Amino acid sequence: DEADDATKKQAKDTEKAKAQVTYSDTGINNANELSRSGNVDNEGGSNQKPMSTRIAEATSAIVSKHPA
Amino acid sequence: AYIAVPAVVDSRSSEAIGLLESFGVDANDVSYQDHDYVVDQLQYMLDGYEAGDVIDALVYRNWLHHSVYCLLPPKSQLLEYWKSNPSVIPDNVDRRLRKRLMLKKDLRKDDEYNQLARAFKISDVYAPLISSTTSPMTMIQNLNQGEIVYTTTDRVIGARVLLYAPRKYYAPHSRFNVGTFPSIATPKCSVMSGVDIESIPNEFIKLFYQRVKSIHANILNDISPQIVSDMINRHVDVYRVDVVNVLFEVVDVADGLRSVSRKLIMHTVPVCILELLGIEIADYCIRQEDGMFTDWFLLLTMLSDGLTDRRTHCQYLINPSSMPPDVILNISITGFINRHTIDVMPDVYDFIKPIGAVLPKGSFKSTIMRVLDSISVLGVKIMPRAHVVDSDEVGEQMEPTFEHAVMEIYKGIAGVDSLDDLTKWVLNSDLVPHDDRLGQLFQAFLPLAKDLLAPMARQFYDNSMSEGRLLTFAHADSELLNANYFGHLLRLKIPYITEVNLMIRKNREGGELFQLVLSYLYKMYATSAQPKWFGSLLRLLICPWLHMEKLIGEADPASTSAEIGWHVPREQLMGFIPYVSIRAPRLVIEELMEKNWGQYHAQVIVTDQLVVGEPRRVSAKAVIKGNHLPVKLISRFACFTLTSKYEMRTGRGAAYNARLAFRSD
Amino acid sequence: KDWTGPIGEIRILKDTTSSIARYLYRTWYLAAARMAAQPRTWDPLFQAIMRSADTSMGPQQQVSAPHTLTADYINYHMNLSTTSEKVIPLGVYASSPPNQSINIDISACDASITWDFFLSVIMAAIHEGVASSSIGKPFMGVPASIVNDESVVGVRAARPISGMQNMIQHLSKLYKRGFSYRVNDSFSPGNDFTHMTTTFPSGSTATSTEHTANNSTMMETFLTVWGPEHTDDPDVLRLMKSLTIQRNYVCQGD
Amino acid sequence: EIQRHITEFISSWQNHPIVQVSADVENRKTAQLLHADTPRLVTWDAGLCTSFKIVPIVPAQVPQDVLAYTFFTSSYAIQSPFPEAAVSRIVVHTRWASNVDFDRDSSVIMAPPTENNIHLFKQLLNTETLSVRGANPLMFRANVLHMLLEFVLDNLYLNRHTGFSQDHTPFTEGANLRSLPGPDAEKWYSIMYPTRMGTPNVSKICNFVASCVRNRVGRFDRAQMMNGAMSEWVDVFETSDALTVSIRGRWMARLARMNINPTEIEWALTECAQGYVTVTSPYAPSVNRLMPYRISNAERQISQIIRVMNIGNNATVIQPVLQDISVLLQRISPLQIDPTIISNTMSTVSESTTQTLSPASSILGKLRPSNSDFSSFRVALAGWLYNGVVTTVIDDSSYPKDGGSVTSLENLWDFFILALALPLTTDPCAPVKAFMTLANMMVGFETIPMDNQIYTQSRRASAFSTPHTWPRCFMNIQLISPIDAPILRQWAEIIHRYWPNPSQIRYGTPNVFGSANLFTPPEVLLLPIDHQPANVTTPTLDFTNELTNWRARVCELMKNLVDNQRYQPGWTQSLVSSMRGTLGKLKLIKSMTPMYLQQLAPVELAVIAPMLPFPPFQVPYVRLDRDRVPTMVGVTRQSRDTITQPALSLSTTNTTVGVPLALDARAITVALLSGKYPPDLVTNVWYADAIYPMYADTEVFSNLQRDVITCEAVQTLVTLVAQISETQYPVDRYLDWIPSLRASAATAATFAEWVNTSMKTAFDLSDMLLEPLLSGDPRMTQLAIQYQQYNGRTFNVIPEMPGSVIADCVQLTAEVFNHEYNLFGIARGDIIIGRVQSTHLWSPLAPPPDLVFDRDTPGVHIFGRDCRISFGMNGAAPMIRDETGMMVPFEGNWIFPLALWQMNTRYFNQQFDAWIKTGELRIRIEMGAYPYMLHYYDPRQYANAWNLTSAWLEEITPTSIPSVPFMVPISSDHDISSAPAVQYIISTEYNDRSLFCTNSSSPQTIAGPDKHIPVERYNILTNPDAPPTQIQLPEVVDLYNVVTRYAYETPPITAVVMGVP
Repeated sequence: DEADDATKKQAKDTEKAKAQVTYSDTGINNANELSRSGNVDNEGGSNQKPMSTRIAEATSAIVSKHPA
Repeated sequence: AYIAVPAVVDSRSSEAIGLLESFGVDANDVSYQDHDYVVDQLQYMLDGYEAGDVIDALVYRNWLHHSVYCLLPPKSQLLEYWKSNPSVIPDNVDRRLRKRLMLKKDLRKDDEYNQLARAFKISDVYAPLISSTTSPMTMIQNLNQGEIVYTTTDRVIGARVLLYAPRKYYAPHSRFNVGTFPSIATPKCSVMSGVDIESIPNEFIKLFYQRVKSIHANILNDISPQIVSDMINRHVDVYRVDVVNVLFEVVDVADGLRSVSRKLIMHTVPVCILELLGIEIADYCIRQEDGMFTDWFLLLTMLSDGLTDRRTHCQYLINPSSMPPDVILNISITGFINRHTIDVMPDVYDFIKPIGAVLPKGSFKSTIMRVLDSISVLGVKIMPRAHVVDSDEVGEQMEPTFEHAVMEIYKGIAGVDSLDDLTKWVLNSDLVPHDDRLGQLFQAFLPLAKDLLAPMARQFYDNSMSEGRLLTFAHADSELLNANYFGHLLRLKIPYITEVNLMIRKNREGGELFQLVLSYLYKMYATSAQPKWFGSLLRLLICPWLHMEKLIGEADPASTSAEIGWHVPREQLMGFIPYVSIRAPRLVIEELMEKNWGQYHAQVIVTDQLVVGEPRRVSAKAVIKGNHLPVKLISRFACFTLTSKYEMRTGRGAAYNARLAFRSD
Repeated sequence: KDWTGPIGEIRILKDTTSSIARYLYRTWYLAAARMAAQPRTWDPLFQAIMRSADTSMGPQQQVSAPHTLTADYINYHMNLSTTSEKVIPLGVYASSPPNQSINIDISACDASITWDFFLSVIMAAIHEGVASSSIGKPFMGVPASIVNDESVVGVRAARPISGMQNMIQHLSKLYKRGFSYRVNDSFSPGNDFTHMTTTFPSGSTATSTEHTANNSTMMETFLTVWGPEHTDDPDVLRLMKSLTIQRNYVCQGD
Repeated sequence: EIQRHITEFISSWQNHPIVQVSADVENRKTAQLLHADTPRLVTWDAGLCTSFKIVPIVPAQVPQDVLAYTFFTSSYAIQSPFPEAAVSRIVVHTRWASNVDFDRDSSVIMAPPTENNIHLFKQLLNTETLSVRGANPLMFRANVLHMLLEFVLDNLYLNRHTGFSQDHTPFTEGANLRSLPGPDAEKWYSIMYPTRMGTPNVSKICNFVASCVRNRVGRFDRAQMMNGAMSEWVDVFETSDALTVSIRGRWMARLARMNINPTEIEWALTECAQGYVTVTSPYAPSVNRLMPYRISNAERQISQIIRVMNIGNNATVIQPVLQDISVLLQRISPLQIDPTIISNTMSTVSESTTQTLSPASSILGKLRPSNSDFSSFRVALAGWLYNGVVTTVIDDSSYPKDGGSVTSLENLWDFFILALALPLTTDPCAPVKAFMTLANMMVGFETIPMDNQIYTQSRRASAFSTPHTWPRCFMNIQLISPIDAPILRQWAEIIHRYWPNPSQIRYGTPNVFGSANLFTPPEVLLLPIDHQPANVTTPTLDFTNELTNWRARVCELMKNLVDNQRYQPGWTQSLVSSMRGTLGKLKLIKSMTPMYLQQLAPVELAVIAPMLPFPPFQVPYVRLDRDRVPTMVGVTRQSRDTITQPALSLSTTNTTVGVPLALDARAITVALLSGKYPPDLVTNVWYADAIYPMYADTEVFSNLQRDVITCEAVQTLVTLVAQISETQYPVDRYLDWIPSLRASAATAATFAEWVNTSMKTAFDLSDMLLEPLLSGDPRMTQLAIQYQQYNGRTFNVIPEMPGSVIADCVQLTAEVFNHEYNLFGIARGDIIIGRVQSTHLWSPLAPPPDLVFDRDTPGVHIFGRDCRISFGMNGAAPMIRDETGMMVPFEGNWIFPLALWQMNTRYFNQQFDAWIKTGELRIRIEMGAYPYMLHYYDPRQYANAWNLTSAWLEEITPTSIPSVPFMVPISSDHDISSAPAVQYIISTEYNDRSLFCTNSSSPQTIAGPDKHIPVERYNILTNPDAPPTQIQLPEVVDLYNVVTRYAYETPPITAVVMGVP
C-alpha cells in the first residue's frame, strides 16, 4: 500500500522507467508490520461509526421530555 | 478500498447505468475499473487451459498494483526488427550479436551471425518472460512484481496486452474502487453478498464465483449492501429490469388469534410493479367476496418464475380453490433479500414472427385474457383480445368438434358405455389415474389426435400466419410440432395447481371429470421438455412498456411514435398497412430513419369491405417472401408491439410485391 | 414421473423407470463413458483433425460432434452388427435351405427419431457419461461453463459444466425445436417459402451412423427384454432366447 | 363426496417425497472426490449474544383513576430496559441483535404464547395430518430434537469487537459503553444496559434497578498489545444469554484448538517440498490471527474410510484421478519422449535383402511410437499410490491371441514386450503371467506338469488372476526338468531371482497435515521397485539397476532360445546372425527411463503425494510370496443382530472394495526403451523451477477443514438417533417425559435425512454429506476397515471416534430444556378437565393442590385397555367399566391415557361431554407433554371456557391433537370488583416459569397473580458477593453475564508465507 507510492515517487525523482531503490517486493518477509491506520481509535475499538456519532447516540439513549 | 460486485463493470458505461444503486446501495470517491476486457480475455483463456488453474490464478491478483503486458514477435522477426530501421536494441544483448546486427546486407552466407543466432534465446535478454508452457499462476505472480511483463503468446489473463513491434512482424485511482473479481492478495479486499450464485447472468462470473466460494469461503471479507451504504456515506436502455424476491408467509387469523402456517418466497418479481402497486411490509387479504384472487396478487404470481417455501425447499404450487385442506387467504410480507438486474429479452426471440405459448389445460386463461386486454401504457394497445387465439379455436370448425369427437371414444372398450362409467373406470376416489387404463384410453385417443387434428391445425396456422402476426395458445408441446407451426415456441407453466381449477368451473359442456381426463391426455401427449415459467413471457410483455413511459413521457405524441409497415405504390386502379408500431425518444427514431427497409418483400392480397365504424379499411393478407425481421435491426432502446392485424386506409385488389417504409414525423 | 427436473436444458431419466427407455439410456451412457476414457480424444492434434442455421435445396457440424463420436463407438466396439464386398456371402448363407431370413426395413428413417422418445434420452445419456472423465477440460473451441440444476428435489446448486457437455447444452436446444428449411423451385415461379419440421436432412454422413446404432440397440433390447415379457407359446420363447444381434443381425441403414 | 374428493386429491398431492436420489450419483461422486468444497467455519457476530426476548402481552393502563398520569416513566418518554406492560413473558427468538456476515439459514422463531405455536411441532413427520391446527403427539420427541438441533446450529458464531465510547452523562462512573452497528442503533442501549437507567419511581423496574451493584457495566478488561492497533479481546458486562455464551465459548475452544501460526506452515511447506523450494515466515510480534487448520489423526482416517467406501467396485470414479495424476507428473517430470531413438538404432542391423523375414524391421512394426505413449505410462506410474482399490493389469488385447508358436518371430517379439512391461504394473499375479506367457508359447516344444485339466499349459495366461491359480511347478523350480524343459527352467530362475524388490520413500509432514494412511505407518509410502538417492545433480547414463538388469536377462534368454539346437536348424544362418545382432543391440540401447525410475521418480512422487485431493491408500506390496498376497480389502458401515463390538462384527458385515483397470503393454515398453533427458539438465534447478507454482495453493488446507465436519456430523447423527432408537453407544437421554412412538428403520432413516439436510443447510454445503452412511440402517452404525492375506490372517483398523462439539452442545441444550421446557412453548404433566366455577383469581398454570388427583388418590377409577359402555335401561344410569372389572356411573374422578380417548374420540364425546359440562365428573387425561395457547380475560366480567374446551375436545383425532387452551386472568394494580368465571382445563404441575413480570411500571400488583423481576436470573447485579464469571447454567439461564469479544483476523496463507521465487 504505502510502499508503492514511495517506489513511484522514487521513480519520478529520477525520471526513469522502473525505480531502482525499491521499498516493496524486497526479499524481506515483512508481513507482520503495522502502519498507523485510521481504522483504530485511541481506545482500541474500530471506526465503523465515528466517535462523535457514538457519543451522540450514547447520550441520546436516555433523555426525558415534558409530560403531555 | 476495493469491493467486488457480481456484474461486468466498465468505467465509462456502468457509471451511466449507475450499477451500484441497482443492487440497493444509496450513494465522487467511487471510481469504477474497466473489467470489460477481462471477461472476453477469460473466455479466450478458458479454451486452452483447464478451469481451476485459470480461476485460482486470477483469484490471487490485486487490482491496485497497476501494470501491463508486452508481446513480441517470436525469434526470427525479433532479430529481423533489430536488423531493421530502429537500432533500439537493449543493453542486455550480446556484444558480438549487436555488432553483427549493426552491419548491412546480412544473409544466410554469414556463418558468424547464424552460428550465434541459432544459440540465442529470448530468455537471455528479457526476464521475467512468459512462455507458452508457463502456468497461469506464475504469470500473475510475476505480474504483481514489476509493472511490465514480457510474453510470447496472446493467451494470457490479467491486465491489458500491448505489442512491442509493428504488426508487419507479427503473425488513476480514488478511495473506493469496485470491480467484478474478488482479490485475495490484500488482507482487506471485499465481496458483496446481495445475490447468491444462482442468479448471476453472465455464466462466466457465475463460474468464477462458485469456484471462489467453493474453497476460499472462510477467508473472504464479506459485506452486505447496507454496510456498503454505511461505508460510502460516513442511452437509457430498456429490457434491463431490477428484480427482487418477496419473503412472505401465510397466516390463519381465525378469530382473535393468528397462526403462521408456511414460510414462502417468490423469486423474481420486478421492482417497478412492486413500486406501482404500492405494497409494503404489512398484512393483505388476497380474496374477493367471491373467492377469486383480487387482481393484484394474481398479477404478482403471474410475473414470477417460482414459488417455494423455506423450511423444505420443494416447489409449492398454491391452491386456487376455496376448499380447505390448505387455503391461502392472508399474506404478511416480511422483506426483500436479493436484488439484481436481468435482461428481459430472451434468447429464442430472434426474428419477428408469431408467438406460440403452450399452457396446460386447466391454467388460468379466462382471467389473463381479461387482464391483458385492459392494459394501456401509452397511445397504443399492448395485447388486445383480437390478437389472441385460444387453444379452443383450432379444433372447433369441424364436424362434431374435437372435444365431442373424443367424447365418444367409449364405444370400443369392453364393459364401457355411458361416459360416466368410463370416468368412474379410469379415475379412483383419489382422482389420480390408474397406470394402464389411461394408456389404454390413450392408444385410441392418439390417432384421433394425429390423423384428424393435425392437418386441420396446419391449415389453420397457415391461415393465421397469413392474416397478420398473432399470439396462439396451445395445449400440448407436440400440437405445435406435428402441425408445422411457424413461430416462436414457448413452453410455459403457472405457479398454481391446474387440476383443481377443473372442478371449480361449471358450464364445461360435458363431463366435469371428463375434462380432467382430457387434461391428463394432453399432459401425456406432450414431449418431456421443461416449461419456462409464464412470468418469463409476462415480464417481456409488460415491463419494457412500463419502463418506457418514465422517459418517453410527454415529449410529443407526433415525434415519439413511428410505425413500420408494408407499402404499395400509389399507381393502382380502384396504401400502407402497419406491421409493427415503435415508440422511442427523438434521437432513436432519428437513428431509425436510416437502416433501409428494402430486402423485405411480401405479396399483399387486399380485398374486403368496410367492417367497423372506424375509417376506411380492408382486411388484407400479407405473405412474407424473404427473411423475417431481426430485432437488432430495430434497436435495444425502442419498444415495439408484438401482435398486429392487417388493414389499410372501394374497388378490388390483387397480388402486390410490397415493400416496407419507415414513416415518422 | 420418470424424469427429474432440468440440469440446465436437460432432464435426466431416473433408473427406476418402468418403460423400455432405460435400456436405450444405458447403452449410450456406457458408450459415452467408454469413449471419454480413451487417451486419443485429448491431444490437441486429434481435436484439430476432427475440426478439419437453416439448410435448403436447389452450422450444425461444429457443435454436434460428441453425438457422432459416441455413435461410432457403438457401431464399432459395443455391438458389431453393422457391416459399414462382404454383403454377398451374408446373403448367400442367409438364403440357404436350412436357414431363413427376415427382411426388416424401417419406414421413414429421417422422420423416425425426434425429441419425444429418442433424442431426449440420448442427450440425457451423453451429458452424463462424459462428465465423469472430463471435468473442466475444454473441447476444441468451446470452453467450460456452468448451469443450474434441479436434479434432486432437495436443493438446487451450481454444478460446473465440463465443456464437452457444453455442446450438448447448446445442441439440445437446437434439437428441441426442430429444423428450418427453405425452398425455391425453378419449376413454378412465385413459389418461395420456408418450412419447419422435425425430420432430418436426406443424405448427410453423420445421419447414418447414429441411426444404425439406434437400430441395433432397439433390436437388442427387443430380443432381450420386450420379447419374453409379452408372449406365450414357449416355442417362440425358446426361439427368442437362442439368438442375439452379434450372432445374427446385420444393419447398414434403416 | 364430490367436494370431498377435491380434499382427498389435494391431500394426496401434498405428500410428495422430499428426497429424489433415485437417479444415479456416480457422476457426482467423481466431482466430489476430485474437488470437495470447504464448509464455512468462522463467521462473525457484531450484535449481542442472546436468544430470549421479553415480549409484552397486555398493555398497561396508562390513564386510570386511582393514580395520576404523572407517575409513570412512560409519560415522560423515558426508555426502559423492559416493556412497561401489564403482563410480560419470555419467548425464544435466535439472532435478534445479530449483525452477522450471513445467516446459517436456521431459526427458532416463536410467536408469543397468546398465538399458536403448533407449526414448530408438525414440521418433521406429519405427512398424514389433515388439519392446519393439530400435530401427532407421538412425534413430539422427534420434533423437539430437531428444534434443539436448529437452536444449536443457529448459534455457531464468534463474537466481534466493535468499538466503545465513554459516556458523558452522570448515569455511570465514566464507564465505557459498547456501540454496535446497524441502521438504527440509538435504542439498543436501554435494552443492553439495564443498570444505566435513572430511578425516579417505586415502579417495579425502578425497584429492581436501584437494588443492584453499580460498577458492573460496560468494559472492565482489555488486552492492549500494540500502540494504535485493535485490542484482541475484551470482557464486557451486558445483556446476554448464558446458554448462548456457553455454546459460543465451546465453539471458540474448538477453533482455538485448530489454530496454527505461520512458522510451522513454513516448516511444513519445506518438509513437503523436501527442500526443493523454500518459503519464509516473519520474525516480529504477532497481530494475533486465527488460521484453523490442524486436526487430529482419527478425523483424517475416518474421512479416508468414507472415501474408500465411496469408490466401490466402480472404476469410473477412480479413473479420472489416475488420469489427473498423469498430467500432474507430466508437468514437472524432466524426462521426455525421443521416439526416434529406436528408429535410429535399428538402422545398423546387418541382414540380407534376399531373406523374407526381417528381424530389424519386424520390431518397428510391432513397437511403433506415436508420441501418445506417456499417457499410458504415467497412469501406471500413478497407480503405485493405490493397490487397495486399483489393480492395474495388462489389457487383454496385448496377448498373442491363442498361444503363438516360438517358431513365429512376431510372437517372439510379443513375448519381449510383455516381459518388459509386466514389472511396472501393481497386479500381484504379474510373475505368474510372465511365466505362463512363455509356457503358452512352448506347447509341444517343452512341457511342464500342471495342477488340473482346467488350468493346463495351453490355458491362456491372462486367465491367471487369483493368487492360487499359481502352478505348483512355478513355486518348485525342481519340478521343471532341466533336460526336457531347459528354457522354462531358465525363465523360472530369472523370475525368482531378478524380479524387482519393494522399498519405501518417506513422504509427508506429520505436524500440520494429519497423516491419512492406514495399514501402513504414517510418513511412509510403498514402492514396487527399488530406489537409490542420486549423489550427482548432473546425471548421465548408467547401466546398474534392476530394470536394465531385467532387460538384459530377457535378451539373454532370447539368445539362448535362438541358440537352442532344436530351434536353430529350422532357420538359415543369415537370419540367426541378424536376430542375434538385434538382441545384442537391444540389450545395450541407451535410454534414461530405468535410471529415472530408479533415482528421480520416487523423489517426485513424494513431492506430489501430500498435495493431492485423494490421499494415498496402500496395502503392502509383495514379490512372489503366495501367503502374503492381499485379498478383500473391505469396509463396514453397520453392525448386525446383537453383536455391539466392531472387532467381533467386522468379519461378517463388510463390503469388498476394489477394481482392476487395463493398460496396454506396448505403450509402457515404448516408454521404457525410449526416453531421454534435456541437454543440460541440472536437477536442483529443474525441480526448484517446477515445484514452485505448485506450492502456492491452499486446496489441501480446505480439505483439512472439510474433514472436521465429515467426522463431526457422524457423531452428531449417532447422538441424535440414539435419543429415539435403541443403539449400542452409551449416550445420555433426558427427553423421556416427552412421548414418542416405537421408531422403525424407516422412521430412523427419515429422521437422519432431516438431520443431515439441516446439517448441510448450515455451514454452506451443496454436495453429499453423510449419505454413504445414510443409505443403510442409521440405528446401528460403526466404522472400520480390514483386509486379509491369502493364508486367512486379517489385519484391521478400528479408528476411535474423537471429540465432538455439536453433539455436546445439543445434549447441553437438552439438559437446559429439562428444566426450562416452558420457554420453548411446552408444558409438562397432564391436564384435568372439570367444571370449576368461582370468583377467585388463581392461574391455571399454577392450580391449587385441592383440585388435582393422581393414581394414589383414594376413590379414583383408572381406565385402561377396557372401554365397554353399557347403556341405561328404563331410567337407570349408563355405566363404564373399570380396569379392575368394576362398573361405575358417569361420576367422580377418572384417569385416562390419551390414546384411549384418541381411538374413540367420536363415541366418547356424545357419551361424556353433556355430563362434563353440567354434571359432576372430572377426567384426568395423561399426556406427558403438550403445547398450549393462552387466552386472557378481563376479570371484571363473566367468562365461560366451554366454547374453548369443546372445540379442543372435538378436534382430537387418532392422528393429531390441537394445542391446549387456557384462560388466565389479567392482573391489575388497584382494587377491582369480581365477576364469576367458569373454567374447565387446568394443569397439574407448576407451569408458570414463562412469566417475567406483571405490572412492570406500577408500584404494586393487588389483584391477580403477581411476579416481580426474577432476582435469581440477574445474579451478577443482585448478589454483590458473586464472581462475574459464575453461571448456574443447568437450572436457569440468567439473561446477563460477562461475554468475551474477539477481534482476531483471518488472513489467507499466501498473505503471510511468501515463497521467494
